[PDB]
Amino acid sequence: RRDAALKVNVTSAEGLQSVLETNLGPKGTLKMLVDGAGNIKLTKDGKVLLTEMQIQSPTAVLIARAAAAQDEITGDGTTTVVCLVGELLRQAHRFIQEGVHPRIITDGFEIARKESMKFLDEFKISKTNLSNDREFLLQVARSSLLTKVDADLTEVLTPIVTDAVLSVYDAQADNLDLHMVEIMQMQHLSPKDTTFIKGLVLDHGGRHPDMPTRVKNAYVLILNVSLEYEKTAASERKFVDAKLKKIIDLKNEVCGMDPDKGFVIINQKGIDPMSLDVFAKHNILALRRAKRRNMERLQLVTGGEAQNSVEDLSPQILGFSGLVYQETIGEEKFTYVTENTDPKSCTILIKGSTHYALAQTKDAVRDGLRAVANVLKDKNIIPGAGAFYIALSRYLRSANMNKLGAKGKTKTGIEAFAEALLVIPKTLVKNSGFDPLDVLAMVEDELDDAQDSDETRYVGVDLNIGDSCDPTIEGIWDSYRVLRNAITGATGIASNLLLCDELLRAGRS
Amino acid sequence: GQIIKSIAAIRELHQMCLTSMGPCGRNKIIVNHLGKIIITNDAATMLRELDIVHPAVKVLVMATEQQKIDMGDGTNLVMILAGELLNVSEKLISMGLSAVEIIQGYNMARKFTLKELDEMVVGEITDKNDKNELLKMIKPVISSKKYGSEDILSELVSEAVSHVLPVAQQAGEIPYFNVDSIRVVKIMGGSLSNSTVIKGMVFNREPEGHVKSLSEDKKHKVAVFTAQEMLDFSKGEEKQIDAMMKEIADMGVECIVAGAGVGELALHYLNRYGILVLKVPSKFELRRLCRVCGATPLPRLGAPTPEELGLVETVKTMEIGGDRVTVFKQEQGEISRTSTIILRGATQNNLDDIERAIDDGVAAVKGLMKPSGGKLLPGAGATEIELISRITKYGERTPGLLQLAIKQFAVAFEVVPRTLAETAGLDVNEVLPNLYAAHNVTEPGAVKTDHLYKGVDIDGESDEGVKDIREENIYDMLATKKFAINVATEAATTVLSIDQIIMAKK
Amino acid sequence: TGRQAQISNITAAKAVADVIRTCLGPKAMLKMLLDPMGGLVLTNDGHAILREIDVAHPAAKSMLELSRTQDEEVGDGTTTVIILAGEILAQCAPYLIEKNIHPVIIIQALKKALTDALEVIKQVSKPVDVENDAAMKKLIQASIGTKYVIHWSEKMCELALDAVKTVRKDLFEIDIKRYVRVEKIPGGDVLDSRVLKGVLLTNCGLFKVEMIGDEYFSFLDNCACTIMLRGGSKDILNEIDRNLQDAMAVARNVMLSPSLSPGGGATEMAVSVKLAEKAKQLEGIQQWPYQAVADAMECIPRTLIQNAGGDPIRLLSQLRAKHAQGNFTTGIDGDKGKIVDMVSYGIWEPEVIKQQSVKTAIESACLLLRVDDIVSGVRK
Repeated sequence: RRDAALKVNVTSAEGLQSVLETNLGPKGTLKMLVDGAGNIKLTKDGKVLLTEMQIQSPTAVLIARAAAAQDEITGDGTTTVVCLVGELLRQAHRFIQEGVHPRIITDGFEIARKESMKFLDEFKISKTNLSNDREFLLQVARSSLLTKVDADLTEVLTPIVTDAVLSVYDAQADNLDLHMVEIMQMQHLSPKDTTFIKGLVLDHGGRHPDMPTRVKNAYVLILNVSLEYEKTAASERKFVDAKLKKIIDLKNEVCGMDPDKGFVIINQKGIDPMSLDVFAKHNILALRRAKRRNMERLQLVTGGEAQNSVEDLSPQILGFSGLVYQETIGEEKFTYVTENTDPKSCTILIKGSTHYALAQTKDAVRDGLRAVANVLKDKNIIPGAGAFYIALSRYLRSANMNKLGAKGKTKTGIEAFAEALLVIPKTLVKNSGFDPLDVLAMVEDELDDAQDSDETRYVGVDLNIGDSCDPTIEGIWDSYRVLRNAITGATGIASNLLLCDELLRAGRS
Repeated sequence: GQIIKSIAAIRELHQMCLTSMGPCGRNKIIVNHLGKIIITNDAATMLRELDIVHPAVKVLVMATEQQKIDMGDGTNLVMILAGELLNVSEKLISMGLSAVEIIQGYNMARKFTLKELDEMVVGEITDKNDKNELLKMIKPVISSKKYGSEDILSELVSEAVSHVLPVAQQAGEIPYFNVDSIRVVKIMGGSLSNSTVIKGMVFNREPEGHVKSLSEDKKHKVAVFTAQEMLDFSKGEEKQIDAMMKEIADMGVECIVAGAGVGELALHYLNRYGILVLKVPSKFELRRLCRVCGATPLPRLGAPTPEELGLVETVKTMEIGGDRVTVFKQEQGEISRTSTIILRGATQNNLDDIERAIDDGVAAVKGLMKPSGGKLLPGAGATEIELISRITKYGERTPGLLQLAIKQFAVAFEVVPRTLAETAGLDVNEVLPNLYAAHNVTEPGAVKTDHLYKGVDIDGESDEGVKDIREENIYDMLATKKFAINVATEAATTVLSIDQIIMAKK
Repeated sequence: TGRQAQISNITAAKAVADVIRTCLGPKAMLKMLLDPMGGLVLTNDGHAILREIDVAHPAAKSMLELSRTQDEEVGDGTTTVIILAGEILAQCAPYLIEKNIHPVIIIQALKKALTDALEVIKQVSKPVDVENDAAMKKLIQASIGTKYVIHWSEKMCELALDAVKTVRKDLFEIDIKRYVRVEKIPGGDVLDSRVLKGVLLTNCGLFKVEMIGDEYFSFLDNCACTIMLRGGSKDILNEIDRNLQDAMAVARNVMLSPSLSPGGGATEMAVSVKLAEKAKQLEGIQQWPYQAVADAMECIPRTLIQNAGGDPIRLLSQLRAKHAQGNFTTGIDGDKGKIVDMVSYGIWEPEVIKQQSVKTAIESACLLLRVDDIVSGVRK
């Protein structure tokens, strides 16, 4: 007899949006995950939360798997897609349970789906990305960090992300996410003390404490064959001194007057500390046990080239760096090298107490650098601060005989979609303890006053004072391609539950 | 919780009454909490003694009262028809059809059936006092009622109705029919051939003092009534009773009727003066005694008024069923109607089924006299097959949602011919084409073809399937069929109208 | 046991048929499954549904092999044919377990029903010439309406119709179309295709080798055709074969049966109203189980009404009156549940679609009736 399982499956699924209800907006609280081994992670990322959290209802488990595609689509605040489809299902229970057929009402949302992109086509605003104006760049960083970290960490990571997005750029709009990868993770000082490094950083250093801690001009050269001998005893050490003679000759050949320059050695194997005493007089830095991935990035940044034998040395294969300085933290010595030959790749030095607090910054700058990268890739940006929740709901609310496109129950599906878009803005002020009914009087009703003035104005919602604001002044902006597949994808993901007649338990026995 | 639950109880009772109706029908045994054993095929008596714990199915139980008051026969036909209409409607419920068109479908087809009953009527023949007409009415009851012997029972009833017949030939305009005019007495022992009919009514009582006849008296008379200080009440009553009983004997009253407590001193003088007395008359016997005899039950213990007295031409107190019994036996000439029929049988349960069969035969005369006439209908299931062709035609004449209700309404008629096949153990699928072979494709140009003229009678003819009902005089009552479709439709729509069972402070 | 064992077999196919009622048409719904292992499979295709589910009813296991036979011919829309086999089992409830009708008597009635069905199939026969490429183009696009590749089918379905006609020709016309070799190239745009007539590896025009990450290009001049498909995505190649390689059944069915029948479940409408008229002329004992088959024929189009959210009782009143009076070319719109006839609906299906549907249904229904009971625990 009929189905009756649809209302039961969604009822168990409604518990997912209730848990994620407080995850929306910058006023939300972070969710904590803990395992049986003692590891504890605190983050708002839906990919990590939905993966570790095991829901007894299998219906909400399969829907959580669809959030994996939201990484490239959005990556920051993917909970909005989950909370948008939660009330979208509840609006159907007021209809389908009354005798409305699911397939009939589904076509109503399918029409409003494509029509939402047509309204969004004229709703988007385009900017000039060739000028590289820092006014708009700092705002995009605020649209992310404020929704991730507090205001104290906001002014810290904002110039860090701003300098990172400007490091990779071109007049042809050439951007590569794989160009900037390495991010230093250290436990020390506090998460507020993190800084932006202008070059690559290595996790290994020399065993000689007397090496110069600051170098003006350093020449980076990758050495393949190990400087120290391995196995076939007095003739074995004479071969090392013969190799050190070429290093001393190369140091004095390049610059033979003022000792304002230095040379860097990268070795795959260990180096005898007794041979490092000669480098103290020549101010030559040496390394050992360097990974292959670290050496491959030096040729594209420092400008060096891997050399096998030290008998043939030329300045053509020697790179250079503008600033080099080293710092010894604990028993692990690190080398900070910036201003290289090709300084298009940088690193973000992140320090803190433990990995518990470090996971907040790592996931924030990872997607934050990609979110601002889409602004340079796609010049069209969508006004944030909840400006398009009321706008897209108002265009489909007023239809009459002008633009409708549906009839009967399909017409009610468009009206149900307009009410489904208003659950997010009512939730943003609900997490802060504000009444969403009074907010619409100063926000939703304000758009009607500006409409009679023959002017296009987009008004946002300020969560601090619980009043209206300007997304341009506040600086909250979202990319066009981020919300394009998010709104369209939300209809397809929610359809999977709408297209399900009943849940039958059966399978391989 | 109701429909599916009731149908489970409906299919139960429907299968029970399915084997009750028909000449091959079966009986059942019902034992109450007191241990009383009753064997009858009547559905009204069946459900009356049974204790049903399902309030939903009780609609069909109370619906029998409408049939017993209006007619009293065809009770098995109503329970089979009403039970089948709710069984065939189960398919429409699973299809999603609301009860609005289902109730309207049965009510629309009910009015169409009444229009066909007036067009399909045959055999007027309009004769009240013929002994053959009394045989044509009492013979068909062997289907619903006891089929054991229709030869002897039909003769005793025909002679009894003609004996109590008011006559008044041509137009007498005779009101006030007597249902009590027919009475039977159960006598243990003997066969049915020993049964006979008496011009007077009989009852079971035994004489004591006299046993003498006294009916030879040439217009006799009968009356009907509604330490020395310790002997003051004793001798006072002996002088009064003697004077009261002597004045009755002086008037020549051979028998008196005493409906009150009779003391020892009263019976003492009755043996000396030779006066018969009745011992403790019941309520129904007291009413029949004053109306037939025409005497006033004077409560005064003294001499009754000699002007108004009872009279019996011929009465005998001798043995009847082997024991001496004083009865009311009389002669139609000088006294009124309400004779009796004496039954003889070994099994007391078989005499009860004959009593219920004869009581339904009284309603056959009621159905003729009260309306213009009882008319006739094709018997042995031949009426339902005539309606199947009519109801099917009405489905095409009225296009709409009623076609689903009209279709199931015609299919429900298949239980009547299945009743004859199921009770006889024969395959209903073999007899089914023989039933359709009567009307063939269409009806021939002749009037009253094998469809109307013949019918279904299965003894040795099960291979042929068709038999003439005119020579067999197998017919159905018209007033019963009119009331059958009315009770079945009212009961079927009542069950569909049930929503939820309500209990108040219990 | 006995008749009680057959009741469980009727409900076994009835429970499975009720799930695939919504699996037909462009409005077809989806079904979610939960296995004891915890995996979920959500799809609208009943092929993978019957394969993954292990049923405890022995009668439902026979439908798994029947689905493989129906999917071997076409596979699109033929999965719901099992409903017809389930409606006949439920139609025997007033007869088999009530009137005590013998199964062979029902089977003998199905033999006359299958014979009379083929006569009705020849009544809706609408032959069409296969030489017109525009007429055959809209024919293969019939099954495309259930997918989003509709506007993509312009550069897709044209490659399938031209390749089959090369390997079909004549002999009758029976030939082997399996000599075609289809190559799929991941990545790129779906609009990019390769037109090649010959054998992929006298007076050859030219010889060249392109650049492809998979393999090189080689031409062989004969005195046989291959297809190189470039998909618009990575995993889209699975759906491309369903709209092209699996669509070759349309080109095979039009060559064997050039006639056309109403598409989208509109064929059995004229069959059910005609079967009821042929039953009145039988006039026999088998007439009742023979006429009751038409009641099982009208349950199939109700799936569209259940998908269109209409009332199957009230809507079919006017729909069945059009096929039994006006003409047999009328049909039912599956999208909106409307009376629009198949003339303007623009979709027609070959007769063999319903021929193999009814043939495999009657043959599967009689075998289920020939089973008296089911026993277990033999420990083979």
